[PDB]
Amino acid sequence: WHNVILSNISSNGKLLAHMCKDVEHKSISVVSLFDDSVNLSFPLGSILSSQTQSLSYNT
Amino acid sequence: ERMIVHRCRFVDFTPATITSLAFSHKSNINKLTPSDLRLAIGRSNGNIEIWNPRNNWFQEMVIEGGKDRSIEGLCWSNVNGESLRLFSIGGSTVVTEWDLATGLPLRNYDCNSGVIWSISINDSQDKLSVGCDNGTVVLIDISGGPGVLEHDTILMRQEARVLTLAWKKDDFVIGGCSDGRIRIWSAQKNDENMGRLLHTMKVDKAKKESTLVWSVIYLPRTDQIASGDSTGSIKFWDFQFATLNQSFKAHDADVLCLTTDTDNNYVFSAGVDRKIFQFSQNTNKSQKNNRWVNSSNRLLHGNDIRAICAYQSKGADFLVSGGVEKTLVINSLTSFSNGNYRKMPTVEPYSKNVLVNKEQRLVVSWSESTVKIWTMGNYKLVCKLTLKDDQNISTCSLSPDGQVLVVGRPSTTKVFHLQPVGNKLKVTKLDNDLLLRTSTKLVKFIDNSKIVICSCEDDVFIVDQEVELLEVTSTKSSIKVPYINRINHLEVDQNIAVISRGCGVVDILDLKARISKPLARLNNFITAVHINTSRKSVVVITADNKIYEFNMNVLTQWSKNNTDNLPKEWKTLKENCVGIFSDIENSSRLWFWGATWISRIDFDVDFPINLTITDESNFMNDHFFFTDKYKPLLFVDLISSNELAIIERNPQKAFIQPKLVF
Amino acid sequence: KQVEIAERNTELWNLIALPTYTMEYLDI
Amino acid sequence: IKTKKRKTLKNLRKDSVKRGKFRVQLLSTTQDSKTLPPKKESSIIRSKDRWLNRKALNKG
Amino acid sequence: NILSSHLEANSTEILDDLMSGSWTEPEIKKFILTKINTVDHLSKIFLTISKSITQNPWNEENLLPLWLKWLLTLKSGELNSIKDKHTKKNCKHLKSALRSSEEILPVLLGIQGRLEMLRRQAKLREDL
Amino acid sequence: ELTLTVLQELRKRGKVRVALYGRDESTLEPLLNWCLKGIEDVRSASIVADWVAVVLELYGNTLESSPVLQELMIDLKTKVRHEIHKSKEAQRIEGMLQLLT
Amino acid sequence: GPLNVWVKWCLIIHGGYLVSIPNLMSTLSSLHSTLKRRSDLLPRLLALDARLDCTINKFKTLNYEAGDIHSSEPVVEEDEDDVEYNEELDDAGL
RNA sequence: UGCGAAAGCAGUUGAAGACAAGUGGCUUGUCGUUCGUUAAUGGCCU
Repeated sequence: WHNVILSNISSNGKLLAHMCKDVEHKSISVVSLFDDSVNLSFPLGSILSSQTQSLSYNT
Repeated sequence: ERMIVHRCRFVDFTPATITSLAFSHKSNINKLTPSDLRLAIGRSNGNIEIWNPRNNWFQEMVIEGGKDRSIEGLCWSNVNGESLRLFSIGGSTVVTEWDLATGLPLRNYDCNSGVIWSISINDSQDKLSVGCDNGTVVLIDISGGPGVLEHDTILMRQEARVLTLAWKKDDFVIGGCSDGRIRIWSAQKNDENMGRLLHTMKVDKAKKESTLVWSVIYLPRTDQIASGDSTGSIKFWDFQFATLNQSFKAHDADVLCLTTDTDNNYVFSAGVDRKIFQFSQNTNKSQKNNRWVNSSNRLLHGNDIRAICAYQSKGADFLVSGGVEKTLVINSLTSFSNGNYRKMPTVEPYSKNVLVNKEQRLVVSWSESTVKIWTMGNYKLVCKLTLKDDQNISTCSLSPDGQVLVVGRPSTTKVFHLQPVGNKLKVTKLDNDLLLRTSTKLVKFIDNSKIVICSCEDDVFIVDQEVELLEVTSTKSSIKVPYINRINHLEVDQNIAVISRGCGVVDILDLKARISKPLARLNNFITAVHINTSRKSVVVITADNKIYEFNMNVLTQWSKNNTDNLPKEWKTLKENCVGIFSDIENSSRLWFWGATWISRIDFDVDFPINLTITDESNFMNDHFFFTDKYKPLLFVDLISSNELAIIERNPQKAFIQPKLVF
Repeated sequence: KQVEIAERNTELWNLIALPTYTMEYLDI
Repeated sequence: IKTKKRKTLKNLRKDSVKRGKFRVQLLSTTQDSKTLPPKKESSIIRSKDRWLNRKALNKG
Repeated sequence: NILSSHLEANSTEILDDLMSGSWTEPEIKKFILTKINTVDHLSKIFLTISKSITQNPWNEENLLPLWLKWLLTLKSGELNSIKDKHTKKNCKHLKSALRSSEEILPVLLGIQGRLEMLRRQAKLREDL
Repeated sequence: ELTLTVLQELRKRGKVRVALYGRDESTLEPLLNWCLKGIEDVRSASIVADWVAVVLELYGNTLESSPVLQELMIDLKTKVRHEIHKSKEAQRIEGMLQLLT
Repeated sequence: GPLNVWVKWCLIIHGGYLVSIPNLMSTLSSLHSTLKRRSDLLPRLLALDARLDCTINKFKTLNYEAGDIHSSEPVVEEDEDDVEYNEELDDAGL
């Protein structure tokens, strides 16, 4: 994963999520590591609200 | 001179709280928006507005009620192939069914038990539940035709008053009561247990006060009942087994109204703590586990929410909500937390309550059953008429020279001579029993003596006698929404009038020969009409915010380039222009106004080039100047060649949900 | 007069809506 | 005239006076009974809004 | 009158020290307030009175300190916003010139107590 | 001492301004009418000083509008005038027995 | 106020006895502590009356710019004879 | 930021690059970019 901002691994250690910064903004990708059970990714603008884009950077 | 502007805030015309929202057609997501969809808004002073959500919510008709009249619930009924029917309860023992043409009650069915607290309509809309104060649930047979209502069956009684009703289908009827319980009766005719209450459920009571179940809906995709009560808790109950699945402790005070979408992936809910909560079941795991989650929560209203409803179609998916603060709020259904919202103005004066006369610099204004008159100087209230022989008011007009006022409601009208006695007036009734017997919508004063009267039963008299008026082709939308072919507007000065009905028909009339010469020539609902004596023109503006003008004895070249050279303010306008007049110093410039702006278009110039009902659904068929710094706007007019009259509005306890302190 | 000057200097140290009817104008 | 104007107003407006053992009620008019729905029962309207403005929810 | 002469002189372009002298000539409290109420902008009256009260924080004339306290009472919504490049060090050196009186008000009140004690026991022992 | 300790807890803890934000004429008169009594005592007068200073910092327009707290500010002015005469004459007694060491 | 008239006279008259006493501060500690706590906060209420008096004469001079206007500004009225000519049932009556 | 005492005394506030919006440029604003300078109604357990 060629640019990582933030990362976390599940409690069983069976999958891990992280952030990307791949362009307009960052992105979020989850991947199972002990199997190719699941690996998905999406830009986090689809997570974020429509209110947050006209608000402060903390939002 | 430059334009000197009288920014008046004298008129305290205040509407009342929205108590019931309803949509005429049900949802049907995968089909187009029908051309007959109307939202109905019953207020708390007893008037029922009917709005059309096409192109940013214009208001078609208003059905006013009088002194000490309110309206608590209202339901639509449209059997497929027959006219729309609108029933409504007040705070009384009757149901009132209204005919949409006249704007009167065509039936006052006294329900045979107690004071009605709630009303609901059967699925397939042949029966009507009224839930009464003495614990009764009364069924009213509706399917006999529009107007005729029969008593059917009093369901099995109880002690406490039933405050909300819902139907499962044609079969069962659910009712939340004021003892904290939720009963389930069977209204299935020709069963052994018809009318007896099958189940009773009890919500988690408040510790230090009584609990009332305020809102009950049935959710048909699952098999649940959603219920909001006065603790703020919202509970979901399995219908078979009649028992709770899950309870959420959502609001901080009562939950007055809650609703759902078509496929029951969302339940929206609101009450006196003024937040709207959204409970979602959209995940495949949520649908296969029957587990709602408390998804989101929005704070949009100012005081309360007393009514909430939802519409969802192929080009329309919005929930509509209103409360103690008098404004309406539109949100998106499937995009509630994410998307945007629109708080309507508290009044958009499609029917005016204020007009001025240039002589004596005076202005009349009528709220409910009283008129008031003041003059400019400052300003001085010269006279008022709190006529209490009246019960309800409607439109009004003054004679040019300011001699005789005529007030007029759909039951009668009355004419008053006025004499300025100095710092006061003297007002005397002048008797005319033809006026005392006629129904009046509009009176518009041909001369100092001659007026033209539009009756609520589509008659156009000329008093102080009969205009021939041709008939309109009755299509499916005209038989469905039964006021589309009714005369909305008429404007007149100097023996030449023009009337306007909302099918897209605007017909001139010479007051001499009293012949039509129709110029229908239109596509949708007509917002306003004004006659220009210069150019010999009529000026119509429709709900799409386009300005057409036509000649008299079709549209001019100024219209032909103006309509598609129209400014970006008009192209991004949200509030429809409810009033047009012409300038007083120049006979050719015209000066118009909506509820949040004031514009003026120039008669000759042309400028160069380079949350709605938005589908392919049809209409109801099958130097330039712009300002908005007087935006809480009620009425504007002119007095003389340099001054302007801008009368507006200006402002109650509420549930304190405090902003963060620092 | 010294306590007066000192008191005044120390004061310098520690020292360091809509009506119902208007009438206005707009563009012709 | 200031202390009895509401008295003479109500005593000329109201009907159904007594006559010994009897009471002579006026019947109303089809005019009002067909132009308007009847008035709200102020008992139940006051009950509902007094509930929604009870003291236990601190309005302000 | 002479207040109008001082107003015209201080408003034209120049003569600010002589303008404060002409203000000190008639020197009314009501006209002192009126000369602040009339003008719409100042030609760094705060700067010249800042340097005057900095060079004399101990003067027996109450004229320029009275003018400064009424200027700060009536116009301090705008003195903090007219200019903030030289005015910053102006208020800095004015504030540091004036803080010493707050430092030495207790010793002056102490000496006032000393002297009242001495003069009252000297009035007391007056030899019958 | 209980009014003093809740004033001091709001002063140390958060914000005088937060505690004073949504006020107007009718809801400030308790504070200033207590500040009249608290300005006399030594133990309260620092807290009374900064609370009165903050409330006139952020309610200087209500000073103009309402006349029925103008008079409360004037009474507070004469109170601080009496107290400043007292705090000056105490320094004079302090000097006049510093002379006698 | 009233009692420190006594304490200034005790120092003036007995100015020899309590300068010949060996521990003045230790013998009348309570006077020293009382006057220290009375005069310690003098800069604070100096700043208080500066800030208070500034706003006080600020609104005083702004209201003295228009102090004569509120003496005849109230021209309010009530339900005048328009109500009598308004009562249409009482206009059919009298 | 430095020296200081708790007062105060001296110093300020550049550049690059990328992106976003508005009208390939131009303007404005940002930066989980670099170099240099001593410098979202969202509150506390039984």
